[PDB]
Amino acid sequence: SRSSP
Amino acid sequence: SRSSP
Amino acid sequence: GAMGSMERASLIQKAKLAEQAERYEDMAAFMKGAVEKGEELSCEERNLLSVAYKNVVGGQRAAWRVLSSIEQKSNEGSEEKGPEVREYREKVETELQGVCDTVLGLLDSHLIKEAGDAESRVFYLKMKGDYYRYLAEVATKKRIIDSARSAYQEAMDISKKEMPPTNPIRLGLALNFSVFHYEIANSPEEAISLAKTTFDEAMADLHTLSEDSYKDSTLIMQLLRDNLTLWT
Amino acid sequence: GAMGSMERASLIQKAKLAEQAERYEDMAAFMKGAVEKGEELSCEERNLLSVAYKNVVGGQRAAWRVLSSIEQKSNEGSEEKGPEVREYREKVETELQGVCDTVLGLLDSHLIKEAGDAESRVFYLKMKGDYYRYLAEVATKKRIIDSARSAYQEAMDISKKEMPPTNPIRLGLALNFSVFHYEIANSPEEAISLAKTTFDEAMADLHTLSEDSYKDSTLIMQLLRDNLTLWT
Ligand SMILES: [Cl-]
Ligand SMILES: [Cl-]
Ligand SMILES: [Cl-]
Ligand SMILES: [Cl-]
Ligand SMILES: [Mg+2]
Ligand SMILES: [Mg+2]
Ligand SMILES: [Mg+2]
Ligand SMILES: [Mg+2]
Repeated sequence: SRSSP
Repeated sequence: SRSSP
Repeated sequence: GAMGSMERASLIQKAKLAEQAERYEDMAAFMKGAVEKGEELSCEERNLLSVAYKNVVGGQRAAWRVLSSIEQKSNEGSEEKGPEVREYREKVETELQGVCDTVLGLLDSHLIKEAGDAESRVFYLKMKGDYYRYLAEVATKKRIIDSARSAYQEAMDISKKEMPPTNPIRLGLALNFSVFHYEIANSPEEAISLAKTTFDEAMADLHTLSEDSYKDSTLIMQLLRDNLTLWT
Repeated sequence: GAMGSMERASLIQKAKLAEQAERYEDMAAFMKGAVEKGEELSCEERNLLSVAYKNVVGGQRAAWRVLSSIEQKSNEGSEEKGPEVREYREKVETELQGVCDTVLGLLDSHLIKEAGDAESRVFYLKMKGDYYRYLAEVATKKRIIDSARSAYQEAMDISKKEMPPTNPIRLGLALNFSVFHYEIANSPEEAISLAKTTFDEAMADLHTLSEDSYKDSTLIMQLLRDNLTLWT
């Protein structure tokens, strides 16, 4: 899962 | 310039 | 601490140099020193603080995952190799927890309590949720999970009242809260619902934005979409 | 030091874990602890020592080059920005010099003097040349350059007497000495001649090698060729 930059 | 690994 | 003798402006300048040099531990130390001067942080300064610690903890998290995987493999017809894998995983874990505690300490003393504008308050509460989430990843825990949830929820409540649905802080908060639901709280349906609703409400507000704001918002919307594709 | 209480074998095991986790500072600290046990290092252990410190100093060198470039730009119609760029470049430089001094200290106490086989002695003398070369990159110097030259030359003399022209240690030594000539000693013709002769003598010996040794040697030969293409 990708989280925020 | 490349040096050794 | 060691930055007490350096001017606030010099600490900020050096944080920017450290970023250019990819020296994220230095960057984080400079930004900690700047926070400890006691003045509120501007938008750019908040972003420097976040970039620095995200990169530091990101390297620790990646290392912890490598070591944890090796440790789990050793605990399966696996030959006994002694305490070393556990010891070194614990060493990295303790350092990671220390960085999270440092960030949470800056937020509690006194960034959050002095943050009155929505942009700053949501930013810091999102950070609080994130660093409790990183603690939860290594915890073996219910109270840590509830602390992350509570911080994200307060940030969500403010963001929905005070910010447009395309605001990049609001979008990044929703993205990370959705990851919390999926990866930490065992709530994949809540994760999917939050990501979908967030994406759709932002879509409907894009028409209000300039070209540059459109680029900022759609970048984060794409991350929501990437997760939805992975999760469904 | 801090590793004095840990078993030699545990330090080696943890160095390998740190490598897998890309925790090169930890890896270097574990390998320093292993060296300080006072026993000679095996071939695999020498390679762990080299990998660890090469990665640590490599990050410092890259950071130093970024900061030095910014500093040189500031010293051109450039607006005065105060002492901060110089100060932070100096901070990184001092840390880099400290790592080089640590490595040179391990070599002098007592890795080199106990190394009698050609493979170990050449390896350590090459390392001595390399870390003096890194000191020379930031020095503002003649004695440091001569120390690098002297170490490389002793390593070259042993390698030519005791090792075949395809030996990967001999090849990597010649590669790095050629870089010294080009980048440090203002001797591009010597660099080119050394790289050419080294490449050609290895070419003529490839027929003696197994498939796996051929792969090892040709990998380093390609680096010699890459430099010759850049330099001519
Ligand atoms: Cl450990
Ligand atoms: Cl609300
Ligand atoms: Cl500094
Ligand atoms: Cl010789
Ligand atoms: Mg002041
Ligand atoms: Mg305020
Ligand atoms: Mg023992
Ligand atoms: Mg010996």
